[PDB]
Amino acid sequence: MKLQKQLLEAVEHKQLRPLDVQFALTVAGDEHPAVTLAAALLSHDAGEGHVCLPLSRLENNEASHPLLATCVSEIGELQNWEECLLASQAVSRGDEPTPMILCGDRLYLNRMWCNERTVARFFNEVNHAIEVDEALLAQTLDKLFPVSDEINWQKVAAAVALTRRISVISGGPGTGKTTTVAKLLAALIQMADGERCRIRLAAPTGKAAARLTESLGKALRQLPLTDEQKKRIPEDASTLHRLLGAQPQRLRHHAGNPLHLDVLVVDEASMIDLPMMSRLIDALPDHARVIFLGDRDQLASVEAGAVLGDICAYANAGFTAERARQLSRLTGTHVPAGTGTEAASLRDSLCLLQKSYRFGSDSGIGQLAAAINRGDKTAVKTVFQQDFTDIEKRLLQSGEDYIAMLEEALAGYGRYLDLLQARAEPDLIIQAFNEYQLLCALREGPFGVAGLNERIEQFMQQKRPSRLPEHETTWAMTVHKSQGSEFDHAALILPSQRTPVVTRELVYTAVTRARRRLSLYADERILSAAIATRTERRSGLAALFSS
Amino acid sequence: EQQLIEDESLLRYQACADFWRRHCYPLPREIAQVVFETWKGPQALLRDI
Amino acid sequence: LEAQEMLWLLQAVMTPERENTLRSALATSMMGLNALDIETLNNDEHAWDVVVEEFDGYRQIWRKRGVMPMLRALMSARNIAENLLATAGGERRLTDILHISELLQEAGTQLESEHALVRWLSQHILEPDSNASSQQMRLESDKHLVQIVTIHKSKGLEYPLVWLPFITNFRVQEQAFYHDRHSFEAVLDLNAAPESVDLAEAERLAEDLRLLYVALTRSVWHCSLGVAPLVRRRGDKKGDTDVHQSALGRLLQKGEPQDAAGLRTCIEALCDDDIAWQTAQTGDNQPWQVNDVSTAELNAKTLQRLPGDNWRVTSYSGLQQRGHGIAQDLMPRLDVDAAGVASVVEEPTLTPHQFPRGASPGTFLHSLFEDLDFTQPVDPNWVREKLELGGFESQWEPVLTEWITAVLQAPLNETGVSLSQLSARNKQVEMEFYLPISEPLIASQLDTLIRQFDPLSAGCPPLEFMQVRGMLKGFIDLVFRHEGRYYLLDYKSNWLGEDSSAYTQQAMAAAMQAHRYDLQYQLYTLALHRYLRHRIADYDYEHHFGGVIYLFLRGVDKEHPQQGIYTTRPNAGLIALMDEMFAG
Amino acid sequence: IVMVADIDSYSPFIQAVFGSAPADRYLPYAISDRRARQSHPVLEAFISLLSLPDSRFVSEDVLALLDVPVLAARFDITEEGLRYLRQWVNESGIRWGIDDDNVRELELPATGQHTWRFGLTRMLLGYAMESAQGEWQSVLPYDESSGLIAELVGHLASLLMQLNIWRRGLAQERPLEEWLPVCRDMLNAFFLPDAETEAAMTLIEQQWQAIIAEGLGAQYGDAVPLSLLRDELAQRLDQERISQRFLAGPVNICTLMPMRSIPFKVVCLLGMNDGVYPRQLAPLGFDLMSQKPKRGDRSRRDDDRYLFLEALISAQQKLYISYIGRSIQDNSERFPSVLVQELIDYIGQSHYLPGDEALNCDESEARVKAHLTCLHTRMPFDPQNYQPGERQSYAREWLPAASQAGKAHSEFVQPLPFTLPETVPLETLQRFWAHPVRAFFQMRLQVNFRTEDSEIPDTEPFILEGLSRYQINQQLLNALVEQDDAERLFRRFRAAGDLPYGAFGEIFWETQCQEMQQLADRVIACRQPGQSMEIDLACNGVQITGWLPQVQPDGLLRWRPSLLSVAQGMQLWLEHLVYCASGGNGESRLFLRKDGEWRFPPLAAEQALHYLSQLIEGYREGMSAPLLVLPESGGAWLKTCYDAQNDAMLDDDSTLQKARTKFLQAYEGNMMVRGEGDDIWYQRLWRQLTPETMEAIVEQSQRFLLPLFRFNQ
Amino acid sequence: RGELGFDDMLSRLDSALRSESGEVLAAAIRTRFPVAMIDEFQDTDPQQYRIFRRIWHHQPETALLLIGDPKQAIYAFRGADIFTYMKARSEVHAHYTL
DNA sequence: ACAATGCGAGCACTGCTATAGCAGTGCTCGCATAGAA
Ligand SMILES: [Ca+2]
Repeated sequence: MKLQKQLLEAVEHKQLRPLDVQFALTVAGDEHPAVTLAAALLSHDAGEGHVCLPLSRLENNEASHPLLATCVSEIGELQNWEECLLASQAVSRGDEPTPMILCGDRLYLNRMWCNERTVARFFNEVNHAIEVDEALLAQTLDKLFPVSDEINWQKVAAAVALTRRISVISGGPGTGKTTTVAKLLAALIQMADGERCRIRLAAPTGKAAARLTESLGKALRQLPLTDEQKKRIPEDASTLHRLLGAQPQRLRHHAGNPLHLDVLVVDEASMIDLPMMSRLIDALPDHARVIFLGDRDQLASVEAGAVLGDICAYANAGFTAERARQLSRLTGTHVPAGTGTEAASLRDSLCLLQKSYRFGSDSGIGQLAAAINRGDKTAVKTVFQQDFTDIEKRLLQSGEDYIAMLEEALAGYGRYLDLLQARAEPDLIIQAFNEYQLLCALREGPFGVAGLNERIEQFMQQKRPSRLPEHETTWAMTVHKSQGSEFDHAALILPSQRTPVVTRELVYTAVTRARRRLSLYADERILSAAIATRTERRSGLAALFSS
Repeated sequence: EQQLIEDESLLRYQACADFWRRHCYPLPREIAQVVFETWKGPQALLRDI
Repeated sequence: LEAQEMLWLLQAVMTPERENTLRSALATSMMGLNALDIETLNNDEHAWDVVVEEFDGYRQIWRKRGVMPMLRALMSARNIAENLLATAGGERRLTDILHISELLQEAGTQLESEHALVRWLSQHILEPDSNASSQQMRLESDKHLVQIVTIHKSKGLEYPLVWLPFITNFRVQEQAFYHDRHSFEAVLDLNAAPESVDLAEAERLAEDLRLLYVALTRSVWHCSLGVAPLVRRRGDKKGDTDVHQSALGRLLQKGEPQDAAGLRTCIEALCDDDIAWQTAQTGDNQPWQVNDVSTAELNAKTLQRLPGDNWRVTSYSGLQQRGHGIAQDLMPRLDVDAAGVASVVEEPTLTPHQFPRGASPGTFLHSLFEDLDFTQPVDPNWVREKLELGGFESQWEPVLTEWITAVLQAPLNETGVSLSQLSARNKQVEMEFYLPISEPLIASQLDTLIRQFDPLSAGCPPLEFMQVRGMLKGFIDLVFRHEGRYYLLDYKSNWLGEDSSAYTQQAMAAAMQAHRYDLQYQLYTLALHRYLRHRIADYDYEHHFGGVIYLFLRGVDKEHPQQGIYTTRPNAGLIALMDEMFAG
Repeated sequence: IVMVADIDSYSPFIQAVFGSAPADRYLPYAISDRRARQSHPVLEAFISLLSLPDSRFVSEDVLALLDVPVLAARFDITEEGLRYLRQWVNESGIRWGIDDDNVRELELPATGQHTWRFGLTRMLLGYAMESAQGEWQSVLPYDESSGLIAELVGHLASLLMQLNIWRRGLAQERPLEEWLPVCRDMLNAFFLPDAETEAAMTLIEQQWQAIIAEGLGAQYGDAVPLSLLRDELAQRLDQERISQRFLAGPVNICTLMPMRSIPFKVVCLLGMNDGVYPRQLAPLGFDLMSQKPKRGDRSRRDDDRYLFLEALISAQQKLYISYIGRSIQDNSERFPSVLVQELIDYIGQSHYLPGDEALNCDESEARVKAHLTCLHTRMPFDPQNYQPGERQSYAREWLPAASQAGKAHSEFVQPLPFTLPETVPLETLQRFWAHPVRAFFQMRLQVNFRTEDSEIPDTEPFILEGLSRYQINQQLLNALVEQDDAERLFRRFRAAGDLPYGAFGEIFWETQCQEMQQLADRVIACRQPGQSMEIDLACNGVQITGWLPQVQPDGLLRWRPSLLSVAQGMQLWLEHLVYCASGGNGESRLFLRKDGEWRFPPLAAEQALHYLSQLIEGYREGMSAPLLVLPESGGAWLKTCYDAQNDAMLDDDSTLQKARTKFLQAYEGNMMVRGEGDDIWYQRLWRQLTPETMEAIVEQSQRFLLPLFRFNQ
Repeated sequence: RGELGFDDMLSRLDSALRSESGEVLAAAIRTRFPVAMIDEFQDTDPQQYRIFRRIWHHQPETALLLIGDPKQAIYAFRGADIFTYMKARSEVHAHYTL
């Protein structure tokens, strides 16, 4: 033996693919079986998206976690895990060229540990745009933003984005994030004395890229800016994956190459993962300015391999005293600074926007979305209260009420189902499908996709690039795949009782999918539980920002 | 039951190279270079024999 | 250049989806398209898909009949052959394309994937010159082409007139390989010893003359060769003309070297009636000023017959959809009724449900009962030995030795009947029958009566086969007699369907229609009918039959009867109409 | 019924031609008597795996195993994925043996490189840690396998392991009984059973068990070496014949089987050539029985000859006899099997045509044999096959070509209207030249006769040449120009396996360093570290954009590890005008190998714009139709006639002929380096160079390539 | 590999007639073919001629008809040794021309 | 989204030392480099 048998069997019982077990064997194999398994699991988690492997999820906790706590070789709790790994030279703290690094109590695949550092290096090098003269800036700002009487957060977002090289703007679907970037650059153009200001728009997906322009063009057309209102954004739609040319695969860009621009604005950033970033950042001319946009609480900012989540964490820290004062200087409004911890270049260029003022409410989808972003009591009495009838519709799913859901489910797709029957065969069936959509946390099961598709296709009997439809056995989509997509009506189906897959950000992104009606088939135990859990987060990006 | 071989033209190159590997690889620089100035590779050795 | 072009074509055929590779295919000189054609065809989206469809058909022709049939199908449409032949040097290009096809055809029947062939091409285009089988086929018209051959290929050959344009060259031997003039041995002086090189250089023209002899020897009426005051030595024309160093020069200048003009004088020396020279009178007149004539008054016979009927010999295969292609050929008695893979159903307590699934193991089971002693008990050693040889693990003997018996002493229908009660004399294993079938057997026509008499065939999807005239093969696992009647037994190893619950009188009658085994019944019995009637001189159905037993080996316990086993008794009135259904 | 000597070597063809016109022309067929082996993928495939313990594991060989569906499927490998693995294997440096022990077992010097374990390691080592970061364990990571695609590496790395488990499992000799499970185990380990294959596989297991049981029966003590069994499994498999379709779906193509003389209305015999039909094989020589014959005895000779008789006897209505009359190569004549000779000879000696009743025995005979004998044509589209009478072909398919009713390919170049836009990335002018014809194909009508599957080195690297050495000279150069550490590069290059072995590798490198240094020094000697520049010129009603790298205040300084070329001068000439136009007054040099150089004098922003136009002009016409201009051939003829003195373009018949030499010399190169003409792009325009289009090439390539010479140095 | 080429084919035959057990082989063949006609002889090689004489040279009851033309021996490059012919020319005294 | 050698000529030029002949250093350039059981 060597350990081989145990591992190879793990593939038989599909509990870690071949790449994982092979990688472990060729890199360790002739070393304490521990290091061998470690690499097998590391490469495992990695496959799932996790950037690193916490020594903790590897210290007696996996006796109830990864199914490979089975051992004759695992010499006790071994404690010296840090010691045992570093001992074998398939792992190092970072010095020698090692496939596996051990920084902090995290075990990374080199490529990862580097990608991370490169990320942290980017948010602790963010120099200040000397383009001060607050005098003018404050003007161009007071003019673009009128109702700044009451602390206008979008006006600060801009101010923060115009006085920094790197900045991120986090906001819900119900914020003027779209138009805030509009004036943001409108003033950027304006304060560009002579010339040489190339602004190129982007997004990880072609779908967002799409909107950016047809919206940045809309809200940009309007307002005051004709001083040659045409060195505008090329309205040119780039996949965050073209600029930095990829070719069937390396990239034409890195540390001296493309990114022919001084100002970059990536949207749907909440969908940028560790790998992409890292390169984009170095590939960015030291003379360029990046403006990230997205929603911090979107399941996409927290799912394995994400970052926008971690990056925007230090927001709740508030600005530094001096920055809070400077921004409040640029905007005719005072700017708080709740507790001066540190991340400086970060905290001072982070900025989350909030919905503004309008009598009445944002009710229904609104209230739910907000409370979901925090406490129970809140989340509880908005459902019962007034029965937002249209907007919210919480229904008890457990036992035989599953067949109750199945009904008001075929009911939702009502419009869709009728176009087929009425044989109205044009493309209105397409627009008809995006009117109603089921959402579930799992991929397989009584709930989940594979499972919900069957039990439902059965009811319409007893009664009757990517994400682009025509039944990929969709009908019921994972909150995940639904990202960047929105439907008029939307119903959420959570597991009966279990799974950590059902976290806050998942519920949140699900709710934010609906435009009008939002059905949520769950239990005031699972819902209230999810409401309290918060998608675990791998990484050292949290630490690399605290040095 | 003999099988009529066809290769050879290849079997021969392979052989000429097995000769170059076990005979030239283990050589120490001073010698290796001499050989090099006589022929650069197994390919060249064959075109001669 | 054609080989490359064809390859691009096979890539288009192999995927007309990808807009590029296809265009690329169409761009090939072989397709005879224009620059204009390419253009327009790019700016007209409907005419593009047109082509795509066209190729998607060719892939179809490829998957079904092969490459040759596909390529020829391609050419016939784009009228390739006819056009190429009319395009200067086209005939050569055609024969080569046809050739490739003949080779692309061989290669086909040696790989089971089209892509595997494409691959096959690349390599050959990259690393060629292999056999003489991939050598170029000469054209049947060349028998009217001035022939340019080598002194060597010419030995033995005869020619009316011959020309030796470069018969003066020589090329001095530098490699010191000579034969010792005393011992007549091949010596290799690994040292350029002038003495030995001198010797070799001698043997050189000693062979050149020998070649010269053969060259002049080839012509019948006349032969004219080219001579010149050749000079290799970089010695500034010092009355050199090392012509004397060539076989022909050596004979003209009788050995001794000569002046440039010295040659011209030696030639004149001998030169009358048969010999005569001239000066290298160059010339020009591009024309071979030949014209042509032609009258293509042809046509191809067209047969006035028609396909009509098709005589085949089917066998309850008019059912089972293919995949068994070549399968029922390599193993005539393979457990064709089983197939698939196995996974994590290994539960640490071996049972008949965990016994390796598939055809290879299924036939192993069938095997056991091919010659067993139902009468006496199941010897474990015979079982241990059966698995040992079959490649299985010995640790299956208990489960198996207990499994077999359980099925033996299993009560068939009612009064007694149990395999173990059957002695040799009342058993006939693996009966092979042939039921002639005249008057086309229409799938629909048979579905009707099969319905009325059988409640099982009530699940009427049937008629999944098409008209067939001929014979009807069929093997019967077992036919025995309980001193009164004859029966039909078919051991059927199937399921991976977990346990017991799947081998209930319901589950069984389900898989029955699932695999439409019901047909097997009616057919098989119809055969036993015909046979028994034939043998038993004056026999009656309901007095001699009363049979039909299906044993789904698995899910059969010592004390859970009616589970695993299934029984049916043909309507007798069905067999009646079914029999005459054959010959009316 | 059609019978042939060897039904195996006729099968391809039988299938081929019976693949004809669906309707009308078609008639079903069934081949029988073929061998199991010669007619089933998996068969020879398994027999192959049974040879692992002897294999060298050459690259192409293992990958060959993947072309077998069932084997690939068994390792979750798709035709999609194979294409990557196939590339990585080549690029990672794999080509030899599986292990190191595999190498030593071959009494060879374990280099620890180019074996599979190496190549795989470089791949998994790449899965993580990227190419840079340096060599891990004397191994340099291979990044092409880094993304989710890195998942494939797991599958391949998983196969070779299985192959190795077994290559070592099947190594030692075992007692007969122990080999029993081996066949079954292997099949499950490398094959995910199809349906057809489920059958073929069962056959393997049968013979395997058979061969072993039989040996056990005779109670064989001593152990058995695999070879013994494989070699037997092979033979059996070679004799097991498939002929289940013998009498169902009509027309039976087969061989002459002894003891199976059935009567047929029609009997056809093909390939009845001398040395081919009366099938031979000489008795063992030590088969006593064959020297002293007796009435009961039997031999093939006798069996076959009496077979030919059974045919004639069994042919009720028509006897068809055919043989090959000449090999389609040396065209020498072949002969009919003596048996066939004995038949027509008898026919002719006992028959006479109606006409000839009073002439002669021999004479009447001839006419008869000649009358029944029918000499066929070489090609199916030969018109003789379409006149009236004896066997007019039933294949209209060929008719048109038989009647020379073709329409010769129409001249490929048809001017295509072109609309000169505004704003052409500098790149499109750079990529247009450096070969324009290509540009018309790739640019104007998206035609890229892409060529990639590229030969995998059937061996490790002993020598560096062509494209590789260049690529290596590129980094070594740059590294020496950046006055960086060449030692780093080396190690990296070696860790990838791109360099010859040790002492020889150290030598290779050392001598390249010497040539690259000489080059770099010429760069360093006048390299004034400058920076990027942007292009946005206005020329005769046209714009342009681009990133001219390292632009020095001197101007432009470029260098490359290759020889001088006109195509390369043009490149820099364009990069220059744009530079001169964009303002910046300076110079521009391109340092090449062998001290070559292309140096251009500063131009006045005005005239720069003047030439940047003509180049811009060519791209225009170039987009309408193939703008000739062969930078090398033309550049040659153009360089032989030009003169630095008085900008003297020579016309004298002395050089006008030397030039025509330099030209053809470049168009069609040596037996070593090989001509500009030798190029698909040009090939599709014309296969042979006509003195006409040659002119067009000069006139045209002179019209654009002249400024290059009028200004160099 | 268990394979055999052509050079080997007529080579292994030359060794056999050389070895001790070379007589049972010489005689065996000799009987089967008491008189043999070798054509295109001017192209033989030492290996061939050896086998030939080792079987028929100086042997009553047998005849070796060697026919070809030395003036046409042009296959040196494949191993046709004109010298081994002249050697054979020396050993057999009976000469004839057409 | 990328190119073979090697050998002497050939002639230009540079010391010597009994303007001419012999020699030697050098760089450029044209020339010749298989056959088919
Ligand atoms: Ca059966």
